[PDB]
Amino acid sequence: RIAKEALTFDDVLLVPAHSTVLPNTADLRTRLTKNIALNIPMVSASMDTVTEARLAIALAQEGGIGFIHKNMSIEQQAAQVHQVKISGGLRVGAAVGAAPGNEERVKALVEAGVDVLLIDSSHGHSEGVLQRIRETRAAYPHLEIIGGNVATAEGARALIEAGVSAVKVGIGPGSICTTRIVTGVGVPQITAIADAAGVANEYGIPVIADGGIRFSGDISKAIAAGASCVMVGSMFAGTEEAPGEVILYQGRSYKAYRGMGSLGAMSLVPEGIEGRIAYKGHLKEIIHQQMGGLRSCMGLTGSATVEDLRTKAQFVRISGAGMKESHVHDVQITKEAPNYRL
Amino acid sequence: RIAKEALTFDDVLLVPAHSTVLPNTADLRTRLTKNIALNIPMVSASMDTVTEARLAIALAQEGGIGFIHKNMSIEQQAAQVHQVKISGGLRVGAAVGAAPGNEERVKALVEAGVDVLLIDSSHGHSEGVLQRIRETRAAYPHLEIIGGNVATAEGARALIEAGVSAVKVGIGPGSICTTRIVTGVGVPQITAIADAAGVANEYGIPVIADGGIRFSGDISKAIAAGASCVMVGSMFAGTEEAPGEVILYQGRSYKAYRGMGSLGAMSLVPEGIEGRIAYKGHLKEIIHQQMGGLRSCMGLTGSATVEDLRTKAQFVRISGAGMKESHVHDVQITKEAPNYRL
Amino acid sequence: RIAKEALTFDDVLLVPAHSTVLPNTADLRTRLTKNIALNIPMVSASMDTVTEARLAIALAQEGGIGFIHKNMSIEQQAAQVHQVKISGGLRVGAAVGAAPGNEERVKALVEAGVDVLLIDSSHGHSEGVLQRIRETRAAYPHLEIIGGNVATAEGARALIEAGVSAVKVGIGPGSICTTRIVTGVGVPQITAIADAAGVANEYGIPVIADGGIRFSGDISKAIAAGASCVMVGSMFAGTEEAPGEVILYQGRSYKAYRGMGSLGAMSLVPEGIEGRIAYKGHLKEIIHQQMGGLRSCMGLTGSATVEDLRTKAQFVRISGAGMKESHVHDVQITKEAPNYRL
Amino acid sequence: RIAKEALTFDDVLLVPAHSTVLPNTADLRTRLTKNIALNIPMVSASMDTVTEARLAIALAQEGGIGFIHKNMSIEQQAAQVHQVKISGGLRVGAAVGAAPGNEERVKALVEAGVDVLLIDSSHGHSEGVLQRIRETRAAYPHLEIIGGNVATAEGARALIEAGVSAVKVGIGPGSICTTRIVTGVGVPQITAIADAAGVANEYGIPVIADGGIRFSGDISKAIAAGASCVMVGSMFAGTEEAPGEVILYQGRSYKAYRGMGSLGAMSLVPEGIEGRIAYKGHLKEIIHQQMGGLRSCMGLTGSATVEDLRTKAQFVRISGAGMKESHVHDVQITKEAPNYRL
Ligand SMILES: NC(=O)c1ccc[n+]([C@@H]2O[C@H](COP(=O)([O-])OP(=O)([O-])OC[C@H]3O[C@@H](n4cnc5c(N)[nH+]cnc54)[C@H](O)[C@@H]3O)[C@@H](O)[C@H]2O)c1
Ligand SMILES: NC(=O)c1ccc[n+]([C@@H]2O[C@H](COP(=O)([O-])OP(=O)([O-])OC[C@H]3O[C@@H](n4cnc5c(N)[nH+]cnc54)[C@H](O)[C@@H]3O)[C@@H](O)[C@H]2O)c1
Ligand SMILES: NC(=O)c1ccc[n+]([C@@H]2O[C@H](COP(=O)([O-])OP(=O)([O-])OC[C@H]3O[C@@H](n4cnc5c(N)[nH+]cnc54)[C@H](O)[C@@H]3O)[C@@H](O)[C@H]2O)c1
Ligand SMILES: NC(=O)c1ccc[n+]([C@@H]2O[C@H](COP(=O)([O-])OP(=O)([O-])OC[C@H]3O[C@@H](n4cnc5c(N)[nH+]cnc54)[C@H](O)[C@@H]3O)[C@@H](O)[C@H]2O)c1
Ligand SMILES: O=c1[nH]cnc2c1ncn2[C@@H]1O[C@H](COP(=O)(O)O)[C@@H](O)[C@H]1O
Ligand SMILES: O=c1[nH]cnc2c1ncn2[C@@H]1O[C@H](COP(=O)(O)O)[C@@H](O)[C@H]1O
Ligand SMILES: O=c1[nH]cnc2c1ncn2[C@@H]1O[C@H](COP(=O)(O)O)[C@@H](O)[C@H]1O
Ligand SMILES: O=c1[nH]cnc2c1ncn2[C@@H]1O[C@H](COP(=O)(O)O)[C@@H](O)[C@H]1O
Ligand SMILES: [K+]
Ligand SMILES: [K+]
Ligand SMILES: [K+]
Ligand SMILES: [K+]
Repeated sequence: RIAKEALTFDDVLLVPAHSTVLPNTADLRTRLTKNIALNIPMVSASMDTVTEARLAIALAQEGGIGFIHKNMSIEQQAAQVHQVKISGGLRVGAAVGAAPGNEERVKALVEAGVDVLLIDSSHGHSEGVLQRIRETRAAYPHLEIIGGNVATAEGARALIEAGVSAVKVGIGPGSICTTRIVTGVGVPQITAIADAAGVANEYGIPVIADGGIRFSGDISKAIAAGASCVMVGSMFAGTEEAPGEVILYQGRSYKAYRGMGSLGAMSLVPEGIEGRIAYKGHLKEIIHQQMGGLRSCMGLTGSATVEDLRTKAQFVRISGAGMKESHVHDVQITKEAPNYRL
Repeated sequence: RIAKEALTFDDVLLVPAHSTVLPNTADLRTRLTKNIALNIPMVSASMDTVTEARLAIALAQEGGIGFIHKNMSIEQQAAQVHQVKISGGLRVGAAVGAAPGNEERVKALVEAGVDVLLIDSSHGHSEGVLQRIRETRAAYPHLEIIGGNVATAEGARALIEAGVSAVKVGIGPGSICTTRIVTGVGVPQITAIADAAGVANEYGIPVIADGGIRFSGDISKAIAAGASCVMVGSMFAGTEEAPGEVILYQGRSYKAYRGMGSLGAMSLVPEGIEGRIAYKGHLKEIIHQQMGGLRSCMGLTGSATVEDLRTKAQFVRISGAGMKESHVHDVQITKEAPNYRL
Repeated sequence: RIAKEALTFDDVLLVPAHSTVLPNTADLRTRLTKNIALNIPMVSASMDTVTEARLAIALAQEGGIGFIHKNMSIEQQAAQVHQVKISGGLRVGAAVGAAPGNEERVKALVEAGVDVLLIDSSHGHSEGVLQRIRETRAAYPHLEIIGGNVATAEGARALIEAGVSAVKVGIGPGSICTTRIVTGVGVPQITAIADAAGVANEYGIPVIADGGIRFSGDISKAIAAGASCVMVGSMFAGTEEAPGEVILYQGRSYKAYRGMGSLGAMSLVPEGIEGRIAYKGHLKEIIHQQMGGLRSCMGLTGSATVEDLRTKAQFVRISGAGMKESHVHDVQITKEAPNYRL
Repeated sequence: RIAKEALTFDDVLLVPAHSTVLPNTADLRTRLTKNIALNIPMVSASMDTVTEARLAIALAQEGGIGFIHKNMSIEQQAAQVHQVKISGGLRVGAAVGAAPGNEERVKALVEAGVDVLLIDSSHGHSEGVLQRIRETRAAYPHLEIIGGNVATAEGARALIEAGVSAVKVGIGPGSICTTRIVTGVGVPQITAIADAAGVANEYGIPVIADGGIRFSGDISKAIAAGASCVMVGSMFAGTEEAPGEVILYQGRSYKAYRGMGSLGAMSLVPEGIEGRIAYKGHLKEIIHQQMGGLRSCMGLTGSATVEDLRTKAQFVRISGAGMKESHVHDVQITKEAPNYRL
């Protein structure tokens, strides 16, 4: 009944190794799905405070892909997909529910030229969800389909066998998620990525690490645990291109950020809250900061490619003291850096 | 892929043992490099807010050695080395980059009478860095050369085999460093010292523990894990002899302290920040405090020599509760001590 | 020798009156000097953290004029003046000292086409300052000269009698100034304006209210008290156009802002300090907000032009309680406004 | 029986005037007594946390005089006076009680060459204090005697009529004093000075403003109100030269500072408390800063000598808002100044 210990980002560090890679020469290309490549390993969450066309365009220009959220009419969703397609033949994705009734939406989104369809659910291992993956595969046998979310070996296998092109991993880790507290269920994200990747590696199916990314080092750790890219919410929330107006509070600027299972979003119990995230300027500058840290990791681990980081890098386990030593400590900071701040 | 647990200072304590050593009779002499001795096991970081000639002189007078930083013209660097040499034939060191183009600088510093040359890099296990160690060895076969930084057995071996006279250990532990967060890579300092020393002990090569020293007890722990001395930044920052003017803020005095990979220092992503450190008066008084604690450790472990502490002392692992018991607890402090303060 | 009570902004409120004026039909034009008009009643402080050519340009574009600070070589200051002169036909000022030896600097600035010359001093009623004004007026009979700073009727009188085209008013009210505290000398800014203006109005010489403006209401009050326009430092510090780079601190953005009598700026005791001011975006937007508050004021007072506000608006004296009532009270602010911020 | 409003420092500001005076040409000389001059207008408080021989010497060197406290044996107090007398030809004072039985102590201090004798009491208008002054004047007709403390014209009158060479002014304004709170008695320090001075000026007897000085502006105001010099306790407490050792607390340095009517000092109810004051360095440097602010004041008021400031400078009454305007406001201080500190 007690399966083992499980670990997340702040429980591990990566081991530096012999390297003939310099940061500016590391190759950040990776896979999102079996047949869709990315130039960087970053995708945006399908959240109404994160991804509509405007953010999807910016992110695609930088080499990632956005997933257009489903809190809008079918017509609006397809129009937003279309807009991204007609902006330079940029790749775009779109989410739909794992609930019956959604066939219309999927059709309109496929007709609109969507590159990758995401069946996002909080329980990718629900039979219901698997069934809707199977029917979607049968109806669209050449559509790249992302399923999840799962946190286990068996959950990944069940998704792969139902027909998905990629497995999405994460139950409960999101900055705004309260699932693990509200229900008591979830698995710490590093362990969850590795167990899922362990299985998915065998079908050549990529794993997307969704949730709980805060610092650029978490991106390196997620990928080294077996993920081919990461999906991020709070890190992109607050950018100029994210949906929503700037709000001024106590001398600062913010945009609204909320879980997709929060009361305001759902519009009988919520598994997310609503909050505010600091305004951060252009997404592009954030991506440069985040990829800067990753490139640097790849230099420190002698990882030439994302694949090298994903399959050959080592970790050590650390304690609470190890983590405090890792952050800045014993000094009063007077000038933060754009990749390290309150 | 998951190598093991790793530990830093606040995860361990040293075991008291039978002793015929009194604090005031302990012998603090040690080695910096294979052929350079120190009277105490302390060296100063090659940082623009820590070591120029003025601090290098004071520290050499107390029995350590300063490493003159490289953020100044070649001419200024050599003049600062010279100044330390003409101040009583005191020992001095100097840092250079591990980047091509630096041959000039090395030459000028050797001509200026530098005792020990430091190739400081954030990734001592980069092929590039090893190559520049090899060329420096070939060009100057009798120059004591320190290389690093590394955090592993294999990293130490690679440095020793490339020609270094000492191995420097530390990736990410520095008070002002954010490498471990920004990249996700690093190893907790105690484990890093021991793995490096494990290998280096065999070539008779000393290990320098660079970073994350906060209290005098960390010096004892670093040495007991296998280091022959420690390199310290924040502990010496703020002294009268450290570079920079005093700044008054909210009733207190400070000097600027910043990482050498911070934006202000580098003048595309930073792996340090900028901060302020409390003014602490004369370096000499700080050294007396810090060596006072070490001497006392050597009495409590029955260590006659640094070598005895480095090779025969024992540790125990402790928890978070163990560490809280170790600090002052349950009492409102009204009079701090100079070796224990906010 | 305790003539009278004296008042500043938070001591008074303006009385709403019969009006046929609307915010948008208010006429904002006014005088900076005897022979220089402005489209809006605002000038920038001659501080090295406020006005260089770039902010001078933006402010001119909007209807104001900037004063190029003197903390720079004569040639640098000249190129700055010329740079604004050639940017779209724009007016510009520059500041010099009343220190003897300033004759060469004055020449360059004049030869660079400067529209107005500020002789700025903390003590305009100083005989030495008066002489440099006489000497300057004799040498350049057609040069608009601003003299100050004064805080009295008799000091106003002395400056005008020496030849100034405008009297600048303010001793120690500045956000960053400590003169009142360190010397015990000065006059609350509304009384100082009215006293100076009583006199200068006899000569048709305009008064410039310099320092202590924080809210748009302060611009209204300063003008209703007698000034023809206001000079501001902190209100424009932190704008993109101001000199200095952005500093990230505790999750917010700032630029440095310091007094010209602070230790940093001096390189006798300092009479200012150094600080940081929230980054505010483009000056344009600050000016729009500020002037919106002044137009609403004019609409509330039946003041059609600046001159009507300056000579016919009435005031009431309030207590600390009236002031508490004037701010927001008894409610937790959740969304602030671009003209009302922490 | 509610004669009048009464004021202290933060109630007033001094009026800038026509000036041919510069800070550096200001003449700081003044009188402590009828027949004792000083080069600067500052004396030290006769407190066991402020003045012993060491601070007396430093203060004399700089142009002031210290009053040796009486919390010590008669012989100890004598050796203290003699110690200052033999240190470079320096003036010195010593304090005694108005308690009967003080005749022997007075003798020793006189025989040790004390230049001035302070009979200090919290109630100079006490008949017992008046008698001890008469008795003392009768016994030592040539001895400069300082009498006080008083807070009125009539109390000033009584002391002079008993034979004092100087009237010391202050009931309860001291940083560490609680007399006003515990007894309900006293007078705001500017009104108290002016009232006392009105009278003493009729006799050419100087007034000493004792207590409540915090900023250099307060020294200006106290002198403009009538005093010929100021007496300070907290402003010199915490200097190296003051008695007591340095206390480290919460990362800063302090010395103890306590009222002479506090429980600690008494070994009837206490009328002071005990506290700590920031360590400030060498007295010399404090005095340089303080007097720099006074010279700047003199330059602002056209006051060439102390006597011009004391008899011709004008004041305005301000509100809490004027006072808020006089300090730094609306900006986060990042570098304070040695004359303007938290
Ligand atoms: N990753 C997470 O931990 C997490 C948790 C909760 C919500 N969310 C997000 O917020 C939104 C909320 O919708 P939702 O309920 O997660 O999915 P959903 O789209 O409302 O439901 C889809 C399917 O999930 C299945 N399911 C089975 N048990 C549960 C359960 N206990 N809780 C939730 N679903 C179950 C069921 O088959 C259902 O039809 C989604 O967009 C998610 O991205 C994420
Ligand atoms: N000890 C640490 O954890 C650490 C980390 C970062 C910076 N620093 C300090 O700050 C300064 C910054 O310069 P730097 O970049 O560390 O060294 P550097 O002197 O700029 O670079 C020297 C060499 O490091 C090699 N390198 C390979 N991968 C990386 C990587 N991912 N990041 C950095 N270097 C790599 C490469 O061969 C390069 O030419 C140095 O003075 C260091 O002392 C220390
Ligand atoms: N407006 C204020 O309240 C205020 C106060 C202090 C400084 N400042 C600013 O800070 C900068 C520093 O210059 P500064 O200190 O004004 O003077 P300054 O620019 O160094 O000197 C100007 C002249 O002021 C005359 N002066 C006579 N007495 C005094 C006195 N007590 N204090 C100052 N000047 C006197 C004297 O003739 C001198 O040559 C300037 O840019 C000022 O605008 C402003
Ligand atoms: N300046 C002040 O406001 C103040 C107030 C309290 C104490 N102190 C200081 O603290 C020390 C303690 O001495 P002390 O308490 O002033 O007096 P003390 O030195 O113990 O006695 C001096 C004399 O004051 C006379 N006196 C009459 N009524 C009172 C009264 N209500 N309170 C005090 N004295 C009275 C009485 O003649 C007595 O002998 C001295 O060094 C004082 O300078 C100063
Ligand atoms: O309401 C919610 N409940 C639980 N998980 C959510 C909710 N909304 C979004 N998520 C998940 O949280 C992720 C973003 O996490 P973040 O990057 O830490 O902010 C999304 O990609 C979703 O998988
Ligand atoms: O910018 C930086 N990034 C990472 N490490 C740094 C940087 N600057 C200095 N260091 C390291 O931090 C050490 C000092 O650490 P400290 O003694 O805890 O302050 C130095 O000796 C360097 O090895
Ligand atoms: O160091 C200083 N001391 C006193 N006044 C200053 C100093 N520096 C600038 N000032 C004045 O303060 C003004 C700006 O005040 P603010 O608009 O309240 O920030 C300037 O126009 C100057 O008159
Ligand atoms: O215990 C006390 N009660 C009342 N006044 C005191 C006491 N101790 C000292 N004083 C007075 O307070 C002065 C110092 O005030 P300060 O300069 O504001 O710290 C001394 O010169 C005494 O006049
Ligand atoms: K660190
Ligand atoms: K303990
Ligand atoms: K209100
Ligand atoms: K002020």
